[PDB]
Amino acid sequence: ARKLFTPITIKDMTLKNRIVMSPMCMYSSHEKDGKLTPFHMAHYISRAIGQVGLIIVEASAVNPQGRITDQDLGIWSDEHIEGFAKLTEQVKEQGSKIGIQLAHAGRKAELEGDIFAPSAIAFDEQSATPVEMSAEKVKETVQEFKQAAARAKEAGFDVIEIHAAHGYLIHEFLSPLSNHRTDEYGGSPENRYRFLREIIDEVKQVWDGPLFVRVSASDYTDKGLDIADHIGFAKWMKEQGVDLIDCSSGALVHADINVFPGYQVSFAEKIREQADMATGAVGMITDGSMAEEILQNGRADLIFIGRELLRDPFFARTAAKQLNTEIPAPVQYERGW
Amino acid sequence: ARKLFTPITIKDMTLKNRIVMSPMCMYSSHEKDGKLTPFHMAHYISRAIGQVGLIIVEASAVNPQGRITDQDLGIWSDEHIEGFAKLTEQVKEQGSKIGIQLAHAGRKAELEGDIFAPSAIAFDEQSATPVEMSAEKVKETVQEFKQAAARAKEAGFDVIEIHAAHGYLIHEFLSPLSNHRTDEYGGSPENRYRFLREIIDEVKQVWDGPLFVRVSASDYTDKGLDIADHIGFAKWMKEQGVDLIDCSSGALVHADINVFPGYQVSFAEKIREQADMATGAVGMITDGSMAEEILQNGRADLIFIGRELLRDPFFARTAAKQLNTEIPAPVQYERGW
Amino acid sequence: ARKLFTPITIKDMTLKNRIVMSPMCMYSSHEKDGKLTPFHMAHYISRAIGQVGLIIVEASAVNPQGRITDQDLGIWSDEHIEGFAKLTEQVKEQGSKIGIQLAHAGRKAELEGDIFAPSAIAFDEQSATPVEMSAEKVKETVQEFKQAAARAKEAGFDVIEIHAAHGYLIHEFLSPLSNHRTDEYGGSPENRYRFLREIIDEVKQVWDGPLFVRVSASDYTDKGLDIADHIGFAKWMKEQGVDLIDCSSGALVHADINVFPGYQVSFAEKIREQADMATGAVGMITDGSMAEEILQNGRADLIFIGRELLRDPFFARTAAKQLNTEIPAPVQYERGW
Amino acid sequence: ARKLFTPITIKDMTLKNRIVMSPMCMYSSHEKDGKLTPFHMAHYISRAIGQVGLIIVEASAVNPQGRITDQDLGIWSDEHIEGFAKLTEQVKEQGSKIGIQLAHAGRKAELEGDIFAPSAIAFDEQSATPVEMSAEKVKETVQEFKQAAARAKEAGFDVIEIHAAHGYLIHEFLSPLSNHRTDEYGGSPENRYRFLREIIDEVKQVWDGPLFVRVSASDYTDKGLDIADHIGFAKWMKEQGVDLIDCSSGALVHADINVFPGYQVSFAEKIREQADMATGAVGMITDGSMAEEILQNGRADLIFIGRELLRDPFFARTAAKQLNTEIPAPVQYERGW
Ligand SMILES: Cc1cc2nc3c(=O)[nH]c(=O)nc-3n(C[C@H](O)[C@H](O)[C@H](O)COP(=O)(O)O)c2cc1C
Ligand SMILES: Cc1cc2nc3c(=O)[nH]c(=O)nc-3n(C[C@H](O)[C@H](O)[C@H](O)COP(=O)(O)O)c2cc1C
Ligand SMILES: Cc1cc2nc3c(=O)[nH]c(=O)nc-3n(C[C@H](O)[C@H](O)[C@H](O)COP(=O)(O)O)c2cc1C
Ligand SMILES: Cc1cc2nc3c(=O)[nH]c(=O)nc-3n(C[C@H](O)[C@H](O)[C@H](O)COP(=O)(O)O)c2cc1C
Repeated sequence: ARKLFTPITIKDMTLKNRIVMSPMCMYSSHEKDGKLTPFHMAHYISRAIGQVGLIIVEASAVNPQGRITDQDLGIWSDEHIEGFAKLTEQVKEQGSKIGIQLAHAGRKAELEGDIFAPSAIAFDEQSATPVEMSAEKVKETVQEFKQAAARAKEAGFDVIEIHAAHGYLIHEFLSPLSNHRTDEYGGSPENRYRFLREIIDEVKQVWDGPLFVRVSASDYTDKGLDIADHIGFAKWMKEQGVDLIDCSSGALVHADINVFPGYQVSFAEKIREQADMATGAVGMITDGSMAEEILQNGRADLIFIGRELLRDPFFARTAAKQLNTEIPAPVQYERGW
Repeated sequence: ARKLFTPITIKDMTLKNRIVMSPMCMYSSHEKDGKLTPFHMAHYISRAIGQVGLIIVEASAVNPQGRITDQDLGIWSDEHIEGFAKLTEQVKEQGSKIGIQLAHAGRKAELEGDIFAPSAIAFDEQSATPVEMSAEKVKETVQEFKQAAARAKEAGFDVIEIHAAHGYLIHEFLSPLSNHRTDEYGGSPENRYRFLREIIDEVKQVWDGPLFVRVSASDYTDKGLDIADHIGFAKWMKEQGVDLIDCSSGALVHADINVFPGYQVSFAEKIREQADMATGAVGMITDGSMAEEILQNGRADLIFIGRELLRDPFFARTAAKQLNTEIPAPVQYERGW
Repeated sequence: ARKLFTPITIKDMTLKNRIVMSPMCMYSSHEKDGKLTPFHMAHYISRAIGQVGLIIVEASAVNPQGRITDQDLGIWSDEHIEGFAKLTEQVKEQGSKIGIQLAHAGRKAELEGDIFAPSAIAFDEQSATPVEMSAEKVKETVQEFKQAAARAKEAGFDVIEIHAAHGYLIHEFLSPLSNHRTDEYGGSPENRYRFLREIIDEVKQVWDGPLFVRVSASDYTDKGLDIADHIGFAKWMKEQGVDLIDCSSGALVHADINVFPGYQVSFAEKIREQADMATGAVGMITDGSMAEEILQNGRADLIFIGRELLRDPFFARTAAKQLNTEIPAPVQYERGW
Repeated sequence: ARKLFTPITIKDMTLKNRIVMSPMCMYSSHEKDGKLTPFHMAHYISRAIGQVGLIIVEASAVNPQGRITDQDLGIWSDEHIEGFAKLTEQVKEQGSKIGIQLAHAGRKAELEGDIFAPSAIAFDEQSATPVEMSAEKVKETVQEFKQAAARAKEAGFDVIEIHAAHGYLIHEFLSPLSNHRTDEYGGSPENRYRFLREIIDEVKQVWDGPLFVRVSASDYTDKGLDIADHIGFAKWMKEQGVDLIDCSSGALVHADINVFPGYQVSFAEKIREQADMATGAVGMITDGSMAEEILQNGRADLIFIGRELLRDPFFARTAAKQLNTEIPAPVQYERGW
């Protein structure tokens, strides 16, 4: 069969194909309480009916002031568990595995009131200047990622992804452009990686299954992080037991980025080869042929699809047709697929 | 713009486009009680996110012994109202109008215990011989359609469609191949149409909104009904206030049917022209170009899509692209559509 | 199989499928002598490699002053025979049948010097007023169509089509908007049809093969011709032995025309049914599904494709795939098709 | 603009886009004299109308007994010049550049009579055992490549490609699996490369423009050539002035090859990076998105397309649409493209 439709086992989890629905915020928690709504249920469950191997739920805030917007999903309260338990059960019933992206927006939070970051440096001229987190607050935030992971386990998720990309809180600590701290969380690469190191270790105290980390593999900026820095972080993550690195890029600060089909694939390939770490490729992958090429040429292990799944929730069927292969159809749609 | 994406008003109901999700059984009421399940919610709401103008819910039985299978949806009990009320609210919130198809499978019911029909004639060699309904039983069934319509109104549906096609109960009364009665419900075309006439009049006593009737416009069998018979029934339905005839065909008995793209369109165009009745075209319509041609050449008023919406829930977007035109995207997907 | 790919016989000519390359001017006779050039050869032969059943060569003038532009192909001279003989041999060797459209642009000729028409009425504000043809000149033109048909027979064409559409000479005689004559060629519908009647009878004196006539089935103008007029002309053409009417529309004068997929199909279906004449459908037909529907619903006998064959010379292969059916590939491309 | 539609200059030749029609035998020289036929003219010229930047004519034999089949094109005689001169002129007139692949089938020639190779080893059990070329015959063959290059220059080609792949004569000398010679043309990599070295040097005596060499970058066989061997040959070719290496693979002997979209791209990327040589990628590249990714990620400089151009001669237009960009249309097709 085609590699895109070949299984892969990570820890005790077996994915039936290599297609992953990339985490994508829906800004649909209209009651501003981080809870799920019927829209979210239909949105996610339809891609499970659509046969996506693994569906990663959008950035879910570990603290309310870590939301990107006040309509974001949250996982900062035990009240969020009931809704997620229904979602995981329904997605798995349709045949898919499900994960959740744990997040904190840091200086990119678009909320009223103080927002937080490793250093008091604004994202851009249109943004509020964040408050530098005290060491106590940094440690409390590590505990919030741990507590959120425990809630995700209770809710029944199969995979937990740590959002260490797109200019959000963890990425701000990793990069010298945004982290000018003079304590244990700033300076050397070891100190800049410390926040993420502590989050991974603490999450591992309450969660043993698949652990993914999404990174922005380059800042595309002078004096910022580049792929060499991320290969270094990837080797430390492998030592800590991270199972896969989801390779994105950018958004710490505004930058000129040449976007084209597969523009982030080189990051996934280099981290996979140099850090001996399984990787997820993402970024303008819109068809089965490219997905198959990426996997067959050993550039990544999982293919993350974002916008094409917004256009075609049944991308798995489309890709199977493009690759002239067959895949099981949801039972209810057998006189159509 | 494109006619397919131009609004149309029927009664006090305005549809934002002319794409209709044809009713399609999901055989997913697992507890055998006719109730909705989470799968049904995701299945239907996803096409509302997908911008279908009107979603018609699958054949819903007006009597438990009128189900096609024991996993069918039902609307024979007030217990069914709560679930439908949630479904109509959620589909409408996503921007579509919603209808329900009221049904009774007659001699094609695949259930244990006596099944019913206008005459004791089995569908085929592998089916049970049905019990000839007494006139009392026929009248009780008319009241069940009325009671089901009252529940549909309470549950918030925008449109009610009467299932008078596909060899089910009403179609069995209409055709001389299946109706050999010698009382007021058989013999002449007027008497064979009487059951449907009474259902329409009684439904109108509790429902003043858009009323559609789905017919099988031909039996494709010698001595059976053909399009001329249906043009006659359509004129009678127009006098009774039916708003649109959804034009399907076949399934009263096994028959050789030549299927091809648009194979039932001639029925919709002839009834539209000769009975001066709005019509719905359905049958192997899978792309926007054909849909637009049907509407622009005056062959039908609404385009019903079945299997293509099982392969592509977002057919509206695909058709808009094929017709090189722009349509609003659900707000959550503006970055992908 | 699919009707689009089923053979059809007209006279002693069997077409392997029902796809026709509609005549389309290439404005490529650079020496202004009406002769073929290497571009024309590649242009036409490539669609024969592409499996089009019948290729109709673009409007070819029967008189030099009847060209639309000075870069048009011509068939007014015996010097044109040699080039056409090579083209017909080469297209037929690749497996297709070939036709030629005999033409005279009348008042729409974009040439210096006097241009001709049934009456001295200009096409529009930016066009020269034509010279009213004397009866002698009309008769000379009928002989030029006859002489051109004899050359087409000598050159090896399988089909001859008379261009009586698009506001050109014959169409100008047919319509009361452009023909104000008071002699035998004007006044009544019979007199307005006389020029075409004489062309058909004279062509039949030198050609006994398939004879097609392309018409503009409506002028889309008050007091102009409409489909009822053309159904009448079609009955007369049937009596004269015309084999098929290629149904186009418009262009006699500027008019508002609503264009959409299949916008001229109603003309082909009405002439086919009411005049009992085989018809060719043309106009925004771009996919196999629509083509198959037109044929299966009895709206036309042949499907003419214009612009889609300019975008996709191998439309036959694309349509076969869309219809999930197999067709023979040119032997040279068996490893790709 | 997109890199696929960005120009590139090689020597004095500027290609308007990066799409190349890969050389593909047509087995259509039916008179068995190696001459062109009308089919070849339409076949090649149509892809020039289709806007392919560079069209490489199929393997053309430098000696009649070096043909793969007796219906192959040839360039072993001055009689072949006239036909090629017409083809190059017509392809360039449509806006494309044109090249020719100089070839000798060696032990894979399917001809009657003795066939030749570096050693008397048959291709497989179904093939004739070739005659080991004497050193004099090897030197005569080098002169035949030189003489053929002179004919190609006279005929007006813009690029000459040497066919050193697919198990044919030059590849047989390069590989230890097929070359067991004990003279100056066998043994060490220097001796095995000598035949190709002499061909390149001699061709350079009569041809200064763009010179491409197509190689099979792996034999996929134990003790055969692999990418490391070809990076070595590529460095020697760069020293000799070869402008680009067209990277194919296989066919020296039967082997198990895992084929998938982009399966030969790694060879193009490694030779480009390690030998600082421009490269052509080929092998199951069927869409614009993959073509763009290959170019943007620096894996190759030109994208060679084979079978997709047999299915879609106007692939350039299709790819431009896929990449949401615009490209000039052939003038004759402007109301269609
Ligand atoms: C509407 C929208 C919301 C997104 N939200 C998130 C998010 O919550 N977390 C994340 O890591 N990436 C997010 N992304 C980035 C996507 O997951 C994905 O990495 C990006 O769109 C590149 O892939 P694509 O070209 O397949 O869309 C979002 C993208 C879109 C279009
Ligand atoms: C799985 C399935 C279930 C269906 N159930 C129903 C139904 O409940 N009511 C009905 O009137 N037609 C039913 N149909 C028929 C469809 O509504 C539709 O008329 C038919 O499939 C022709 O349209 P299409 O070619 O667009 O699918 C069903 C079809 C399918 C494939
Ligand atoms: C470039 C071009 C040239 C044409 N020249 C002719 C012609 O010589 N004769 C004719 O009858 N129609 C001519 N037409 C009209 C076409 O044959 C065809 O009827 C029209 O384009 C409608 O079909 P389509 O939508 O498949 O293109 C031409 C159309 C185009 C685009
Ligand atoms: C019918 C056919 C003939 C071919 N003849 C040649 C040839 O003359 N020279 C050559 O180098 N490759 C030849 N090939 C290989 C192609 O140029 C190309 O490298 C191969 O098909 C891989 O590319 P694709 O997947 O885009 O077709 C041929 C392929 C086909 C299908």
